[PDB]
Amino acid sequence: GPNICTTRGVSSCQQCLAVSPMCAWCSDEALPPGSPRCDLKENLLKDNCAPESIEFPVSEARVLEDRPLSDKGSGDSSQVTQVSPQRIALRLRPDDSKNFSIQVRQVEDGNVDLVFLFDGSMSLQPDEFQKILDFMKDVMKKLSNTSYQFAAVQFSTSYKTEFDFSDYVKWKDPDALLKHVKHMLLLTNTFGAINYVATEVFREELGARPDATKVLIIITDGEATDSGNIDAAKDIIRYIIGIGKHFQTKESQETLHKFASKPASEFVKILDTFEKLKDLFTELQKKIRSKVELEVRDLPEELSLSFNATCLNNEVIPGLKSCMGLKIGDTVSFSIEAKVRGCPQEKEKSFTIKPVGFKDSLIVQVTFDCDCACQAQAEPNSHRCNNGNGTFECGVCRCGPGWLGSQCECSEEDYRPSQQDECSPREGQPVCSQRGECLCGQCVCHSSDFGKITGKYCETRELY
Ligand SMILES: *[C@@H]1O[C@H](CO)[C@@H](O)[C@H](O)[C@H]1NC(C)=O
Ligand SMILES: *[C@@H]1O[C@H](CO)[C@@H](O)[C@H](O)[C@H]1NC(C)=O
Ligand SMILES: [Mg+2]
Repeated sequence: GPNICTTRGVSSCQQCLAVSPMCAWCSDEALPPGSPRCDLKENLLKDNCAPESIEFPVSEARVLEDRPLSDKGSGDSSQVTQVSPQRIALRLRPDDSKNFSIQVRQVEDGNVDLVFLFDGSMSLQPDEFQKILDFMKDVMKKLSNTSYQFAAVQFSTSYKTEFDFSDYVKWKDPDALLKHVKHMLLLTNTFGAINYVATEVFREELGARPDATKVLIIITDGEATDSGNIDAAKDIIRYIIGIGKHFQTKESQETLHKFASKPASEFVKILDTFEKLKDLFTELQKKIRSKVELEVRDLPEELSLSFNATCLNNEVIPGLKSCMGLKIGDTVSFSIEAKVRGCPQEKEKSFTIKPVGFKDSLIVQVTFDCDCACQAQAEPNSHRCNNGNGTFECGVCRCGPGWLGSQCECSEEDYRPSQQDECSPREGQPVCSQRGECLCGQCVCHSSDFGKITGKYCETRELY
């Protein structure tokens, strides 16, 4: 029964491989030509393609490093393992896919680098401005003794770092860092302020931590007066907080979406008062370090990725990259299936899977199986191949220019042989008046020095 195998008329083992992860290739070389060479193992060794002449590579998943997840004792000595596993390897058939999983458990407070970017709008009464400060102060005083880090930037016409991470680290006095805040009282260059934060505030030189989560809390009082884009803030989690009379229209609220992360139902917050700032952050602080989101890094372009997530209570979520609502000690899982396209070239590739804001991350290495191991012992210009007119790799010939066939004997490109019997007019008659050979369901006429042989059946012989 012809399968997806065979039916392709494949002409080498690699093609045979490239058709499908199942299909297998024979190379007995002593096998009669009429037998197909690309089927499946338990159906191409019945036919006597001598066992072990068959090449049947299999994609496989091996686990390389497998840290256990860290129990509550979190003495950060040689770190805590918050991801298991974090390095595996994968060998792949042509366009194949194989399952594997990953577990996440937060064994730490959670490191965040938080930048307040607060408005200095001339629309602000001194009291309204003071509440924003007290808000920031109140946020930070609740977050003493945490893994938190704070920087704050006032912005108006200008952008000024009022104190950065390193300053918060060595002082830890929200009142003495912000006692210096003088009110800018100019317009609202939100685009510039955001770019300024993304490049100048989030600097390792200024106490910023690399792996720590990048969160931005933008507190504005009106629509931005500048233009542009916030491309550089791409990787910063951006909360935007519009306040006051200028966000009554649902229209005016939409302009804050460009600045804030997505979804905007989560990251855009509108208030009408300034008294709601106290009760605001209390509600927002919970979902900050609640959820884990998977970061995919240095990923190959030819790698299909489908997903499958387990979260709170054995819940099956197919394709989820983030289980939310979590608390320290809680474990989750993710089922991943990785498909590839074609057989690419480097055959060794490293890419990283990380949860956002973590040092630990699943780095998976991947090689690709594609070429049959029988491509060595290739024997170019093989005698079994019309003698030097083709290369006999793996029990089979594939040919040089012009020549074609089993061995490269059908030099004349004359379509597929179809029924062999084409070489003779009727059942009993021998093939082509016995002065030719039937090649690819066609007759090449015998060459003698006495006469030249013509005609579809080599019948006609003109001589000299
Ligand atoms: C901070 O927490 C540590 C232990 O968690 C405690 O020893 C210390 O007194 C606390 N100090 C403040 C200011 O919260
Ligand atoms: C998700 O997982 C199920 C089994 O858990 C599997 O059958 C399915 O193919 C997976 N879906 C995707 C899109 O990876
Ligand atoms: Mg304003």
